[PDB]
Amino acid sequence: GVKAGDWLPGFTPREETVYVHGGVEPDPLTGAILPPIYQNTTFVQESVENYLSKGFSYSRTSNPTVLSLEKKIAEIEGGFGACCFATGMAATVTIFSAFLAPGDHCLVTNCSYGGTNRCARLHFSKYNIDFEFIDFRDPTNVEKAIRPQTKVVFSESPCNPTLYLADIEAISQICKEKKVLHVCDSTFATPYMMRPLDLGADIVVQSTTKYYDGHNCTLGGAVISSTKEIHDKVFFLRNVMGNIMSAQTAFYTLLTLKTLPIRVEKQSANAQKIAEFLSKHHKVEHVIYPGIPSFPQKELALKQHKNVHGGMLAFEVKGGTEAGIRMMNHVPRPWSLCESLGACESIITCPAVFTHANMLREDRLKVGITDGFIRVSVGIEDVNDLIDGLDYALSKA
Amino acid sequence: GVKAGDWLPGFTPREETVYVHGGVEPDPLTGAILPPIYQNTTFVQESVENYLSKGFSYSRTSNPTVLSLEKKIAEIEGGFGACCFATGMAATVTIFSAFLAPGDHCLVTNCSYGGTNRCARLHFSKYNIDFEFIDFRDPTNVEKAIRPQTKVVFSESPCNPTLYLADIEAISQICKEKKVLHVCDSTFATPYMMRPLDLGADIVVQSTTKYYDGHNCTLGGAVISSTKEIHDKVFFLRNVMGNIMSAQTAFYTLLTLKTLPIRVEKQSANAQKIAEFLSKHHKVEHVIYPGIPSFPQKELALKQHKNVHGGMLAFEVKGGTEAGIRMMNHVPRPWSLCESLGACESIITCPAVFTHANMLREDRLKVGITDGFIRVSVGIEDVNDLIDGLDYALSKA
Amino acid sequence: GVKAGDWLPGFTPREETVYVHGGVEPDPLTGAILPPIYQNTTFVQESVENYLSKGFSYSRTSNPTVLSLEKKIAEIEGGFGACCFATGMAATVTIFSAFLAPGDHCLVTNCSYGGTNRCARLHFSKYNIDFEFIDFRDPTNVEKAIRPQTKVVFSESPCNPTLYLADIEAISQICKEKKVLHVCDSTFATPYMMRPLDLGADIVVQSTTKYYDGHNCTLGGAVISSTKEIHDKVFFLRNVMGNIMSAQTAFYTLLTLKTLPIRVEKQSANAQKIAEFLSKHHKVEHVIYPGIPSFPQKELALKQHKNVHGGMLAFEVKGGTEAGIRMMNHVPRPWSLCESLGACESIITCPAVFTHANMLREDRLKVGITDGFIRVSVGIEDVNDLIDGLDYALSKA
Amino acid sequence: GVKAGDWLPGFTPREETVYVHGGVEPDPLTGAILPPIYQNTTFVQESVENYLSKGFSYSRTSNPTVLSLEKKIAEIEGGFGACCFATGMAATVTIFSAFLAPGDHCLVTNCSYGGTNRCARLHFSKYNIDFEFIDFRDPTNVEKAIRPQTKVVFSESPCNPTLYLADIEAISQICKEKKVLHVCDSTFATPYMMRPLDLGADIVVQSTTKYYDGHNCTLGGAVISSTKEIHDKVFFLRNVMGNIMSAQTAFYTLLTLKTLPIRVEKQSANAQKIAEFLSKHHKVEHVIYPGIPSFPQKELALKQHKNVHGGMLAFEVKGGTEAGIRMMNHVPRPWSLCESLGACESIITCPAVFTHANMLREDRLKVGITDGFIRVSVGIEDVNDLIDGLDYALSKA
Ligand SMILES: *Cc1c(COP(=O)(O)O)cnc(C)c1O
Ligand SMILES: *Cc1c(COP(=O)(O)O)cnc(C)c1O
Ligand SMILES: *Cc1c(COP(=O)(O)O)cnc(C)c1O
Ligand SMILES: *Cc1c(COP(=O)(O)O)cnc(C)c1O
Repeated sequence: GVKAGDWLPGFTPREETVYVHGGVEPDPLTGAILPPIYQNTTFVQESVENYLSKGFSYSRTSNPTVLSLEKKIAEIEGGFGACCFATGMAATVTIFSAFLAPGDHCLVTNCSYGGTNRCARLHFSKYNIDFEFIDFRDPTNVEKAIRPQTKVVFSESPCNPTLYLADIEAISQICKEKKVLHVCDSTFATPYMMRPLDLGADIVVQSTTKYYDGHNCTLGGAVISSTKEIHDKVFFLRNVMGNIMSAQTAFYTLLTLKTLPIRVEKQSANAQKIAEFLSKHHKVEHVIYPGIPSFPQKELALKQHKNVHGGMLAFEVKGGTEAGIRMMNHVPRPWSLCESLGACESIITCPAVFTHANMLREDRLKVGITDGFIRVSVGIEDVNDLIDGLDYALSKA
Repeated sequence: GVKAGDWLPGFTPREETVYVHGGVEPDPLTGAILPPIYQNTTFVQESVENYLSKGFSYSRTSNPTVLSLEKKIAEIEGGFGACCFATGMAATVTIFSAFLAPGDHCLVTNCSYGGTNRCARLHFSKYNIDFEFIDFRDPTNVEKAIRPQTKVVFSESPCNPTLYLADIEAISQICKEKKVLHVCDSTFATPYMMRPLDLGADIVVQSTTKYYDGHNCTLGGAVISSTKEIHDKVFFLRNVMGNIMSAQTAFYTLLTLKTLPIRVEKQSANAQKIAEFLSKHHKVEHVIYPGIPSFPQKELALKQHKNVHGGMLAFEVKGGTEAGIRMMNHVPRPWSLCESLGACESIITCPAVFTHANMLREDRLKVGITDGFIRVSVGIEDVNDLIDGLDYALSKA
Repeated sequence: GVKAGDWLPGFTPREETVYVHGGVEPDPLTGAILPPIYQNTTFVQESVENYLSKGFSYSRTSNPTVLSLEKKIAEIEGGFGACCFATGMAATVTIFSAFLAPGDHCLVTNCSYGGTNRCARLHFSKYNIDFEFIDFRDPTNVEKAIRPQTKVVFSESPCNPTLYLADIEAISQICKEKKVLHVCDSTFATPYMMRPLDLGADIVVQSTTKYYDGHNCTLGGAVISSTKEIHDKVFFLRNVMGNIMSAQTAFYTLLTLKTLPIRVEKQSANAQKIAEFLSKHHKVEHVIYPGIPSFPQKELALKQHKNVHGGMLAFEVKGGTEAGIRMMNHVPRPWSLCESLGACESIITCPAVFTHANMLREDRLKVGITDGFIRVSVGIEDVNDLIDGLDYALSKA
Repeated sequence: GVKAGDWLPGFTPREETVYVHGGVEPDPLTGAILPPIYQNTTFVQESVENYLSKGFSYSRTSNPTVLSLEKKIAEIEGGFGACCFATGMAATVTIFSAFLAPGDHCLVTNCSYGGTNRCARLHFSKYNIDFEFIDFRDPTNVEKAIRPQTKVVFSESPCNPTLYLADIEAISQICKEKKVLHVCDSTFATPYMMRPLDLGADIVVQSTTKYYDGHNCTLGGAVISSTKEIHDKVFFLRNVMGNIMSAQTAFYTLLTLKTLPIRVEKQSANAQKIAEFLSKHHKVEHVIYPGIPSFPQKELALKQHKNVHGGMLAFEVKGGTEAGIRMMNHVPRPWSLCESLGACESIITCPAVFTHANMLREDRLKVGITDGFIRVSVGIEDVNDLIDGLDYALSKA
């Protein structure tokens, strides 16, 4: 006896259906196909007794539009619950705030996002928290590096900007047996390519700014928790630290998430062809893309990546920094010379003076951010226009 | 001598690149990759002499965000210029307002969009303007129906909701020879499948609400003009009618247009599979989709449609109206029972009681909207969820 | 037995309370103190039978956020119902579209808003509608000018930009006995100063752009109807012409209307002091403000204006157009040299080359838009900064 | 030699002018009177050399709309610079994060905002930071409580919800002599009533949610710094914490700040009248408002408060908790029973079960939140509707 507005009972909706409809039904009051934007601070209570009977009191704590996005994200990432934040850094900082105390040790990937690296080194370390930056490419490095004071292992795959991979399943099995919390930043992957919670991760952190949005429109962060206990701690501390996502940002992201599968398919198809083109180019030294046959962690990429190998690639121009700068300054439209990634608009970044400018050169070269190192975020433009643009820039390099 | 931020001189961006970047450059003041939202009524003038030296005065006349979208839409549709409106109906009535006067004749497709039919019959006819509703499937019907008083031939392809095609190139040749304005409503097609301006149409009307948006988010209309003289007349009357698009709507549509190609490709692939499924179902009498062999105008569809056959399909359920209603009442999620189309969310409607209810039964049967006729807007959900839903709904009909 | 969330029975809330709370209760679903933004095209229906059971189908026809604003505006203006439009011109054009047909005569104030004047002359007159521009300052002029074909009398008070007044009560009594529709554009007045529906007007038209908004934020129009019959005709034709206000604009205006009383009180207090200052200035020829004792229609102003005499004033600089241009070019911040009015930001406009540039000089001088004629919209800045700015500009004139 | 669009050199705009125009000029590109909304994550760079030549790179670090609001807030509060945050709690925790380390001591008012109390006690205390809660009504309590480890003295005036005053000038003198940072939360005051930076405070924290917004529309926080050195530390850590305000929130707050003076004047006039009414009501035990003679700190209120005594008042209903609850349950419209304050909409709350429920009864009585204690946020409705509502509610207590 299923009528209009009901799902078929005992059917799990397929992946793409969840991206379109996840966590959202038509507005009960009006039938509005999209959830209305609760651009609203406070919620009126029926009485003192029925406090929070309608589930809302204050937008810093929870907001109906934000909760809709959180339900969708929790379904897509395969988690118990999600908390949405003003930014990805807010999401990351909340993890470090909640699960680390003075005396605690934290293993972080040495090729973590520059922001995650700095907020560990230049802030949370002042609370006598020891962050140790190690190579996550070999899971035994993680297992051997775990101390009695280790509370959190913070993986990132692919890594910003070197695109190093971490065996999330193998690291998760090590963290389970050692009773350590495994947090994974899968911003570069998206849940369409890799869901760390499916591979035994305790917590996933997303910069929704990048691919979730994918339109260079909004800042956003998400923490997706494997358990209620972890979710409740994140939720409690988000309310205290006042870094929740806004209703308007949640509305934008609810809209953009709908097309993430078709966007990432197109970006990844463009990225494959661009990586192949760059790998044949006589003025390109190295190309890094998980999808080209020369990728050093090809076997882990093939085990861990579903559907695609992503929109992110990196390469090095022959002739060091000078050639890198010449190319960068001569990369024409439709390319954009700027920070960020994961957008419909193709972006070319130089991580040395943009994103990892606060890292010492000796340290930048140690991790793999080399002299002429270019990070590329592939958009959904015609791939021939993108290759034309790179070919011109490389000719001028 | 071309640096970053410049297009290569003498090169034209390819189709998908125009959807991403068309009519938009980074903000000259800040470098903002997206153009800022000019949520702003009035513009300060440097002096009385330098009035409109910066190109803006009042947002009813023109707004920078709206102009950015208009430049993109003009590039995508292949027109001299575009004017953006609050709705597709606003765009349509501005055409009727500008180009028709008492004693003038207007030929309109008899299977026009319901609202277009009504704004003609129930409003503009009171100004002694003669609207004649004819079958556009045979171009010689148009040639033979044109009078000395005929100012506008108003085609729609595919037609709402019967999906009849009009030979835009043949009708354009007739209209040029008789020196009549050929206006084409290509809302159902999108410029990704068919650009009427490329086929000799003088004006294109779009409901940007449908596919341009494709997220059920905003109302909008566009008029794309072949010439400066037509564009200037539409621009002038828009300022008078006060039916310009808002900056916020234009920003939304600037974002959603970027993914129109990948959305329409996905919707069209789903539609092909759904049309094939319905064509073999014993409770389905007829299926209308330009991409299946049973389509009456397959020759014109193959000549006129680029890339895809679109996200719109129709079918007739056996057992007439009662069966149609029983089916509609039992169409489960992820289907939405509502008006509108072209969205990521799959939509199903019975045009007899929703959109074409003001047309008496005798005439709605005469045009092609039969008793059990269903209009289907295919979204980007997993096609197996959409087919399973239609299959269950059909079991109750 | 009144609980929290209920009004006291048999109590009419006072004026300022209606500006804050009019047409809006907490969201039934969540208790959200502000109504959520229905940024949404279409509404899902329960079944074919319960079509429109939740009151919404398509946002071009009606939207929940727009309906909330319409309820507030109808209460504030003292009307049966209100329809909100994309712009004030859209509201005006819809009145002319609905209530005028070929052969019909329409009496308009010769000092009507430039846009209203042009849309009558340069558009609707092509439908063989006769617009006669007469002096509305004497109500007997209106009574004597009424022909057998007169369907609409279109008053404006105060007039843009000359601030001439029309006796709305006297014109209403003439229109009732002659069976003619009385439409009043009270944009310049606001319902806080003058409600034409209270003075027997059949229809009020508002540019909500000006004072309703009062922040230079949004474009908007409102038609407030005295009867259901008139409201239903406006509503029907708004849906056909697709010129409805957007949910986002309605949300902005719901927010800004809350402070209209305190804004207009402050603007009017500043305007009184500025008008007094200008009336004493040795380089100012004439000052027009309904609140200064020299105002030619002082007696009608005192009868017709409640609370205030408005934020709009006008003056003429001695030395003709050259002195007018010198002053205009030397008016410093916090003044803004631009079009529009009614905003928190003080605006100075020259109607000759800004707003009435399409009117012949001989015609501009005939109506009272003289050589050195300045229109002033007074904001809520410190009046001493505004006077300082004018005094400097006048010194340079 | 000053033309239109320029401030007169050597003149400072007066108070109300700064609220309207502060930190904002017409858009240099278009002349847009309001600054456009930079709904935009990343900013394109001209070259590698000219990195940040246009002042922006990534919206987590800085955004043009947010910077415009920060310049306005810095001017209004009389600070070197301001940083804007997602919430007031984000602003508060950024102060604690930046200026406290393990072994450091922090003096906080014992009648602080509930959330501020909890973020100290239940989070930052885990970093071995000693928070001591003392009575700020006597400045010698602060002087005697300061240790060699004291880095921050965190005052709040008026205090939430008891409306106790702190002598900001006296506490500032003590803090300067002991070289301790004086941070003042003046959310309840607004800069229209009290600017702590003028009284020697090193940092001001604002919940812009409350009075800056005043429309129950947006969440927001501001940190206004006395010096560049303090500002740079707050700016740096905001980028790390990822708790910056969104461009859309900043646009809303840029608009609402314009009317703060006229809003607060109206709210304060209503509050005075409500406080006087409650002070004579037989069912009211105590009334707390700085503007009535019974206010314990009337001497400090007259010295410290400019223009008004604010929109916040408190009272104790006779018959303890039961009576308080019966009253709250029967407070009619236009009152709203909810959390938050400072809005156009009058708000009433029992802080025992809403805001200060996590504080055990023994301590909440010790600080001043008595059994029948009611916090009242007075809006801009007609005062007779607000008094009639309180009168009815009191009849049921
Ligand atoms: C961008 C990014 C972040 C930080 O997210 P924001 O939204 O920029 O604060 C964290 N991790 C990775 C991998 C990122 O790319
Ligand atoms: C929807 C539609 C219109 C009208 O557009 P609105 O945005 O709804 O006003 C016109 N033509 C066609 C073919 C449509 O589908
Ligand atoms: C501005 C104005 C209008 C037109 O309204 P818009 O919102 O600008 O379309 C009409 N009448 C008067 C008196 C006006 O001032
Ligand atoms: C509300 C409030 C805060 C916290 O601000 P949010 O915007 O709610 O995070 C801090 N201090 C005071 C005095 C407040 O009233």
